[PDB]
Amino acid sequence: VVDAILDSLEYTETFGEDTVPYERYLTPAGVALRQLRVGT
Amino acid sequence: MRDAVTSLIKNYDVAGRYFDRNAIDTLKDYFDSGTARVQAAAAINSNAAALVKQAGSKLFEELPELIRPGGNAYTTRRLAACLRDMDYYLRYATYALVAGNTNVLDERVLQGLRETYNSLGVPIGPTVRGVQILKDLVKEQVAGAGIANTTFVEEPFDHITRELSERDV
Amino acid sequence: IVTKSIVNADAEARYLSPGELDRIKSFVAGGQQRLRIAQALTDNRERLVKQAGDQLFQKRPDVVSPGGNAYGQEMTATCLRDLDYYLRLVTYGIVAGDVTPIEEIGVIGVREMYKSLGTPIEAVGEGVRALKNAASTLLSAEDAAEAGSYFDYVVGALQ
Amino acid sequence: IVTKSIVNADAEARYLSPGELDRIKSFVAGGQQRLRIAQALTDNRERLVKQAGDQLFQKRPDVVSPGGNAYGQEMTATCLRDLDYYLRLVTYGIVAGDVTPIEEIGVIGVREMYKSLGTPIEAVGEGVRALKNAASTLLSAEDAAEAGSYFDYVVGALQ
Amino acid sequence: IVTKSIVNADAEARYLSPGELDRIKSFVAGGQQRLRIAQALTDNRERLVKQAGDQLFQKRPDVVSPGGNAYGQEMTATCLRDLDYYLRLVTYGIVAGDVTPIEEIGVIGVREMYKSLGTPIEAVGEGVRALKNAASTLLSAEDAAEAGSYFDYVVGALQ
Amino acid sequence: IVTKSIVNADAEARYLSPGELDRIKSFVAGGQQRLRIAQALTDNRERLVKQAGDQLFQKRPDVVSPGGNAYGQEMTATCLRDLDYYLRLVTYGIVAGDVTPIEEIGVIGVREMYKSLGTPIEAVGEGVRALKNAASTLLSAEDAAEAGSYFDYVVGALQ
Amino acid sequence: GPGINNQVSNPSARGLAPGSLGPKVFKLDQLPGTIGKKAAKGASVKFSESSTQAVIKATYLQVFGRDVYEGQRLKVQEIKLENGEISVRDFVRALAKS
Amino acid sequence: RLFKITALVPSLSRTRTQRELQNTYFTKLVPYENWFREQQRIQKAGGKIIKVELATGKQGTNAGL
Amino acid sequence: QDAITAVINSADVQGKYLDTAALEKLKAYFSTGELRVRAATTISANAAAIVKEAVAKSLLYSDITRPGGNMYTTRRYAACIRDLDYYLRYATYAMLAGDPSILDERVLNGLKETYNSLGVPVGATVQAIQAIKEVTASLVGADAGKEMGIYLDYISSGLS
Amino acid sequence: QDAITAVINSADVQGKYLDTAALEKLKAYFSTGELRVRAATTISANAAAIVKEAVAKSLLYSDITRPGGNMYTTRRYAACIRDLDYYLRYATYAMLAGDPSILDERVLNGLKETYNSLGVPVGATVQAIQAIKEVTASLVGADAGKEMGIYLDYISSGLS
Amino acid sequence: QDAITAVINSADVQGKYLDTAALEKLKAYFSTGELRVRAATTISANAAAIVKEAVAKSLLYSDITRPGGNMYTTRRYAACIRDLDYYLRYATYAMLAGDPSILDERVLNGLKETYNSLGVPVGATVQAIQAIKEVTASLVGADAGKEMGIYLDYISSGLS
Ligand SMILES: *[C@H](C)[C@H]1/C(=C/c2[nH]c(/C=C3N=C(/C=C4\NC(=O)C(CC)=C4C)C(C)=C\3CCC(=O)O)c(CCC(=O)O)c2C)NC(=O)[C@@H]1C
Ligand SMILES: *[C@H](C)[C@H]1/C(=C/c2[nH]c(/C=C3N=C(/C=C4\NC(=O)C(CC)=C4C)C(C)=C\3CCC(=O)O)c(CCC(=O)O)c2C)NC(=O)[C@@H]1C
Ligand SMILES: CCC1=C(C)/C(=C/C2=NC(=C\c3[nH]c(/C=C4\NC(=O)[C@H](C)[C@H]4CC)c(C)c3CCC(=O)O)/C(CCC(=O)O)=C2C)NC1=O
Ligand SMILES: CCC1=C(C)/C(=C/C2=NC(=C\c3[nH]c(/C=C4\NC(=O)[C@H](C)[C@H]4CC)c(C)c3CCC(=O)O)/C(CCC(=O)O)=C2C)NC1=O
Ligand SMILES: CCC1=C(C)/C(=C/C2=NC(=C\c3[nH]c(/C=C4\NC(=O)[C@H](C)[C@H]4CC)c(C)c3CCC(=O)O)/C(CCC(=O)O)=C2C)NC1=O
Ligand SMILES: CCC1=C(C)/C(=C/C2=NC(=C\c3[nH]c(/C=C4\NC(=O)[C@H](C)[C@H]4CC)c(C)c3CCC(=O)O)/C(CCC(=O)O)=C2C)NC1=O
Ligand SMILES: CCC1=C(C)/C(=C/C2=NC(=C\c3[nH]c(/C=C4\NC(=O)[C@H](C)[C@H]4CC)c(C)c3CCC(=O)O)/C(CCC(=O)O)=C2C)NC1=O
Ligand SMILES: CCC1=C(C)/C(=C/C2=NC(=C\c3[nH]c(/C=C4\NC(=O)[C@H](C)[C@H]4CC)c(C)c3CCC(=O)O)/C(CCC(=O)O)=C2C)NC1=O
Ligand SMILES: CCC1=C(C)/C(=C/C2=NC(=C\c3[nH]c(/C=C4\NC(=O)[C@H](C)[C@H]4CC)c(C)c3CCC(=O)O)/C(CCC(=O)O)=C2C)NC1=O
Ligand SMILES: CCC1=C(C)/C(=C/C2=NC(=C\c3[nH]c(/C=C4\NC(=O)[C@H](C)[C@H]4CC)c(C)c3CCC(=O)O)/C(CCC(=O)O)=C2C)NC1=O
Repeated sequence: VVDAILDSLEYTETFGEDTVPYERYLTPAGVALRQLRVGT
Repeated sequence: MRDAVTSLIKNYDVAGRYFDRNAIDTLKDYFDSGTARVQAAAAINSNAAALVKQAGSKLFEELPELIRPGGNAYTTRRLAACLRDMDYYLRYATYALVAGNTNVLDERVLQGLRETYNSLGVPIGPTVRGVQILKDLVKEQVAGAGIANTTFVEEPFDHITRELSERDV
Repeated sequence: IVTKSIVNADAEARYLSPGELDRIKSFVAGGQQRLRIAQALTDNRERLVKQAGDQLFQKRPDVVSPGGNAYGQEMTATCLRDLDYYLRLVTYGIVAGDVTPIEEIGVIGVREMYKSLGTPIEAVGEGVRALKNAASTLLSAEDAAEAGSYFDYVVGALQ
Repeated sequence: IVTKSIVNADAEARYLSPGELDRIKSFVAGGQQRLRIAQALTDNRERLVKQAGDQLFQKRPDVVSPGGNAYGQEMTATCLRDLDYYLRLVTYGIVAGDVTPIEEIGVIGVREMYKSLGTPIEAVGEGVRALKNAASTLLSAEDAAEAGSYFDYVVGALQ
Repeated sequence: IVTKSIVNADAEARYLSPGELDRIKSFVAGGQQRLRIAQALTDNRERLVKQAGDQLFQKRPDVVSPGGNAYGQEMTATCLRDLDYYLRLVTYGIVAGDVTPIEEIGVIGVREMYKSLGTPIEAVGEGVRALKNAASTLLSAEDAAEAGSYFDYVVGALQ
Repeated sequence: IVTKSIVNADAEARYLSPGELDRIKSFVAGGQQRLRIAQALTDNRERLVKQAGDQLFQKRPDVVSPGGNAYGQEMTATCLRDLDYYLRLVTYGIVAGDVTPIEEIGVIGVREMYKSLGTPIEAVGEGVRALKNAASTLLSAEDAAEAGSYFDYVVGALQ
Repeated sequence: GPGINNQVSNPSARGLAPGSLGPKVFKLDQLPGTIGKKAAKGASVKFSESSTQAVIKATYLQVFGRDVYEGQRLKVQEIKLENGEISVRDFVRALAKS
Repeated sequence: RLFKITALVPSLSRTRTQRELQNTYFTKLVPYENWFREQQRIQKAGGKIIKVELATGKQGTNAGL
Repeated sequence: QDAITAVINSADVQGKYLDTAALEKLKAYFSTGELRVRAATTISANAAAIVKEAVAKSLLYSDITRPGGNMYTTRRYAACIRDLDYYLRYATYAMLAGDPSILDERVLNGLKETYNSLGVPVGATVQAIQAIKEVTASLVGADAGKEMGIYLDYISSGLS
Repeated sequence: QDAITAVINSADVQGKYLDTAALEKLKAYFSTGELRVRAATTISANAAAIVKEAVAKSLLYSDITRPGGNMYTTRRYAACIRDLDYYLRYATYAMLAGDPSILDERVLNGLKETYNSLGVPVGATVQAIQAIKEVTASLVGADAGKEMGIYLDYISSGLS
Repeated sequence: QDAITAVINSADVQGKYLDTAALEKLKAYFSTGELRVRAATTISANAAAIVKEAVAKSLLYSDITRPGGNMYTTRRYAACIRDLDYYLRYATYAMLAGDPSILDERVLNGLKETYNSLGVPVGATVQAIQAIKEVTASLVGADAGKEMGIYLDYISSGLS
């Protein structure tokens, strides 16, 4: 599973060979709890 | 539950605008189709109880295992339940015939159908198979008493099919 | 073939490029020949399953042999039912014009199914080859070419 | 269209699709008409380039203004040579069916280039639009739709 | 086009020759495409007058210049109203199938009218050319050809 | 500039390195000059929009020309309102010390907005250059340098 | 990140910047141990290495989510990445198989 | 078991304002299992492979790698 | 899914062969495919003009593009143009397929979740899709504008 | 790269357009492309049978498949099957492109050093590729068979 | 006469029915009529521009427009423009008919008589028709410019 995630094209083309991975997308509920709270 | 005239009202209400020419065009379509729809529904209503019996007969002609050991229409206790489900599909198909939509079949029949049928071990393939024995017979009965074009009789059984459908494409 | 171009242009943010519209218009033109080929394969099904079982059991007698899977009347009936299924999927692929609705139902997980059923896949490929030969004898030249197209896809898929 | 189809089926693990093989068949069938369009554009190189450049200088007199880049005989000759280069790449794209020859010869790094040359991008784009209009007037009608849509890619990709 | 054949066979003492009946039957067949083209040019009129004024005042700035006729908001509104009139007559000629009901209202005495109004006729021809270009961008290929037909007649007539 | 160092040290698991604390202390020291520069650009806004429209419409007359976008009083008022917006974002970037709260509101999606509005982006860049020239005339040397900093960022961003 | 380069939108803008809305990325640059050509190798400070150790910190930070405890750092792959052979994606692969 | 690779991969996308000098030209140790797909990635990106060398393994070892 | 694939699926889950009603459905689809393809071509012609005319009809010069509105920031204006281009493109795909299942599978799946998470106004989106529908029904004609408006109203009804 | 892109690149280095010599090359490529498509189908039919017949003709019952050979171990035998499967697949790609440079850039870049470092024999691979060439020439036909054999011999010459 | 009418006449004066060679001639005419009509449309577009460019190429700034020349008087310049417009218009008619008989019947009948009566220079007229032919062959393309130049060279050859 790990070998197939890093074997894929959507890893090598976006991240590259020398970039530490980083969060690029979030779920809609995941942004509902993040941004919409008492201090936006 | 939305009628063929009330579904236009919902579609035009969410935009907040008035009636235009196109909605009046489809209302003219529905209003000259209604006199034929009422006659087709009366013809199906008249001979409905025998339609259920012949639908059971041809359904057991098709797949023998339905009335065999490892089947679901084995005893009369399990046969009367399959025949009243034939009764239900014909009843809500006549409801969708006078309404002119498929929203009655969506909202009252198809919405919890997978849950009961997977819950009780009831198959789905022979159910839609029986639905279409019903609609072949109903097409014959509508073509008997007058009405020439029978596609509006043809559509609600197929909509019930396409949602009871275990989609593999 | 319309779903193919639609998801193809849908992965991109662009519309359907008009060369794809040309291929859809050409498929729309050829649809009548597709429907006639599918009906000709439709009405003559039991002949094709008979001649396919003929040529297969003449070619590979181990399914007939008791160590093989298709031994006895019940197992040989299941075998000809499998050939009937594959002929049905070939007619679906003939109408659809592209091999997606036949691969989705008959190809995409067939190797592990036939492995955990005990049957060899090469005998199934020879059975679809026999179906292709019988349909080539049944149809005209331009029809047998276009049927042997999708039959050829199934034979390549089962191997 | 063969290179793009092959690399698209290369990104996946699978072969070329029946849809894509229909695309290649339709491209082969239209290839002779595309060679005819390339024949007309090759033989009309001079007057198309001169009419498009003079239409550009009618629309945009800033380049041939003495504060502009294309001031002088040599600079305006290089202007017409740039329009010649872009018409050549348009003919390559009409023949290939892809825009990958147009792209990797003349599109991919042109903004940084014309930024470092001091040349405005929009006047290049207006000149290629003038080429589109001129070659649209020369050719047959839906043939001009074909040529002008590759011209349209070049125009939209320059800006 | 029916009045054309009727007065054509009416100058003679003969009836309508059945080749003329064939051309009337073919025009009757193509009338649905004619009506769709006319409605598509109908509903999008203000876009076409906007882009025509755009391309004209970019092409010829002397009407904008105070020595020219279309100087000021009132005169430029009269100018775009003239372009609206010519688009309307082009839709009439698209429906009628032959250029008689558009030449009868817009062509037959236009040179002396525009001469005694002070406006140049070549700028009006360039305006109808801009209308043809904008409608060519608005329509499909077989529709833009058949619209550029009558637009081409007006452009040839104003010169 | 504090959010920049905070998310910069926040991607790492380390604290804020004290060189970043030195740059925050130096920005805290220069904040008074930043506030005076921002107030001087604040109170004199309509002069800057007037001279920017002056220098732009002297430089590029096509927005004035009826084929361009800023034709008429309403469109030219929208044009000067856009220049007012960009001056406001420049004052925000002058206070914040780093170009994040101005790029977040004016830069990050401006090319597709101005493309689907029809306006050219180079004329907007020339307008911000005119704003930079007028503010360079309005301020002292060390103030005009530090204002032309962020004005220079906007001019590079719009291209 | 910026809205306009949504992957569903621009399949031609996948290797772009994350902008200033997104989190801050880490490129391994200035690999420590390449100190010029001319014979030397007797320095002390060597400012590049202090910036390369932070990439090793952020790799644990994004794959594990937190920093790992002191007894469970993978020192073998750490010094193998600092040596120069194993790369960052190779280090992520060898970290996710721990 | 471990391959010593050395390859260059050019940039056929838009030009990048950061280096990728470690990413264009590199020399790295790759395990034997990952080397086939990692080579195939360089095969995909159109880059030249200059130098392949077995670092650890011995040829013709049937057991124990 | 297609209309062809939906007909094949509805015939398949019963184990039914292709009866005459399914052949009627497929032949009606093969009749309507002409204007389907022509409509898809002319919508692919000038999609940017349709989106521009739709925002000029519905969204422009309101409070939405004023400060405080959801389209004030220029990245939010670009995101608005992107969403409208998505609605038009997927409505073109659903028009050429003749089946709205791709709208349910690719657009309308988690869209109300996203639009209530971001605070995107839903009614202004519905009015923008309505203006899109009016512009493309004017541009393509009434006969294909009906089928375009069916899937655009499907997006509008599922959004609400 | 194709034959088309090779023609375009040759004309682009010259700096001229595509006149009649390049156009005649393109007409030639189109005329052979029909049978190239038919050969691609008939090769993708039974690629597994082609590799099976090739290894049964050439590699089996020899010293390399015996204990003490390169193909003794089960993982080594599977690597042999997948390498011959590759050579067939990339020769199919180079046949359809009409151009061997994509094939060269794909496999002949590093397979020489890889077969050097692993100790894989070269001549047994050349014999196996020749057996693939004979099997595909017997299966497909004469002229498409020799079109396949041109790129298979290109692979076999690149490994040697 | 037409090409159709010439084929019918040649079949008629023998009493012959329409044999296969005449059907080949008519089918070739029905193939070429597409570009015939398109060429006639774009020549009818800008005939005045063609005549202006032709006199600017050949006749202007010579001694012919100087005093003593035949185009000095302004009525003679207008007559020159009229004659060139006649040559272009009747060449358009002969191109669309596909038969040069209307040139022989309506233009070339008594034209050398008139041009030797008035003292009109013949060689300058031939060079002006040549410049007309070059301008319209550039404007229409080579493929229809060949057929336009055939009838313009027919006028030039009959004039000499
Ligand atoms: C008639 C003299 C003999 C006979 C005939 C018969 N039965 C059927 C059909 C059915 N019989 C059943 C039976 C049962 N259900 C039960 O729960 C039990 C309790 C153990 C019994 C016996 C059912 C469910 C059917 C319908 C399905 C089927 O075909 O089996 C038929 C067919 C009638 C028709 O054509 O519709 C006939 C001719 N049974 C007798 O009692 C007599 C000995
Ligand atoms: C007959 C064609 C098939 C079949 C049917 C079968 N059904 C049941 C039991 C139930 N069916 C329903 C169905 C509905 N309830 C609804 O409200 C609606 C919409 C109006 C439908 C379609 C329900 C609720 C039951 C449970 C019994 C109850 O009504 O309380 C059985 C009995 C299962 C058992 O073993 O007890 C059977 C046999 N079976 C077949 O084989 C045919 C395919
Ligand atoms: C439409 C998609 C589809 C496929 C492909 C399919 C295959 C399929 N083949 C089966 C059995 C079988 N299939 C075969 C096959 C063969 N006889 C041979 O010797 C040859 C190898 C081959 C055919 C010529 C045999 C012999 C059995 C019975 C095996 C058993 O009972 O264990 C079974 C289990 C019994 C059944 O429920 O029918 C399935 C599900 N089913 C499907 O719905
Ligand atoms: C095949 C792809 C390709 C392109 C596009 C290309 C352009 C190109 N344009 C150049 C110069 C130039 N290009 C222009 C262009 C223009 N004048 C304007 O204002 C217009 C906007 C534009 C006309 C389209 C001018 C004025 C120069 C001369 C500038 C100088 O000499 O500094 C030069 C440097 C001199 C030369 O080598 O000719 C190159 C290389 N080269 C290429 O290989
Ligand atoms: C449907 C048949 C029809 C035609 C053709 C027509 C022409 C027409 N054009 C007019 C004026 C005008 N026409 C133009 C024309 C132009 N602006 C320019 O620079 C260009 C040369 C050209 C258009 C792009 C101008 C500038 C005026 C105002 C002139 C004046 O006020 O003296 C007027 C007088 C004012 C009026 O009553 O509208 C008429 C009658 N009217 C008709 O009913
Ligand atoms: C603070 C961030 C921000 C930006 C950048 C912004 C741009 C912006 N410019 C607009 C229009 C416009 N923008 C211009 C621009 C120009 N005139 C020209 O010729 C030059 C090219 C350029 C300025 C010198 C014009 C002419 C219009 C009106 C265009 C139209 O009505 O279609 C509009 C639509 C009308 C409106 O609601 O104001 C927006 C939203 N809005 C914002 O909130
Ligand atoms: C294919 C189906 C599909 C849709 C529709 C989709 C929408 C979508 N719209 C978004 C934002 C947005 N969407 C809108 C749109 C609007 N707000 C308004 O005021 C108007 C009513 C409406 C435009 C008509 C705006 C303004 C944002 C910006 C919010 C922000 O990024 O700060 C986002 C957040 C991230 C991003 O744009 O890149 C998503 C995912 N994704 C999808 O996959
Ligand atoms: C920041 C430190 C640093 C530098 C300098 C660097 C350079 C560098 N230059 C490259 C290519 C290149 N470099 C050049 C350079 C030139 N061509 C000539 O004729 C001249 C002699 C010279 C220009 C003055 C060219 C033409 C290419 C592309 C060659 C190709 O198409 O593959 C590449 C390959 C990827 C690419 O950018 O396309 C790198 C990594 N990388 C770095 O990290
Ligand atoms: C797609 C282009 C491409 C090719 C061709 C390729 C080949 C390739 N073949 C390999 C090994 C191998 N290759 C062979 C091949 C053979 N042994 C023999 O005796 C014969 C001469 C020949 C079979 C016909 C064997 C036996 C191994 C494994 C040797 C070992 O145990 O290390 C390896 C090392 C990793 C592995 O797969 O185990 C690669 C990368 N890689 C690629 O990217
Ligand atoms: C449809 C075929 C046709 C032709 C060609 C034709 C020609 C023709 N050209 C004439 C005069 C003329 N023709 C020319 C033409 C020329 N002289 C030159 O120097 C140039 C070489 C050449 C122009 C290209 C001139 C200058 C006159 C004026 C003589 C005069 O009226 O005093 C006249 C005397 C009366 C009149 O123009 O109204 C006739 C009849 N009539 C026809 O029916």
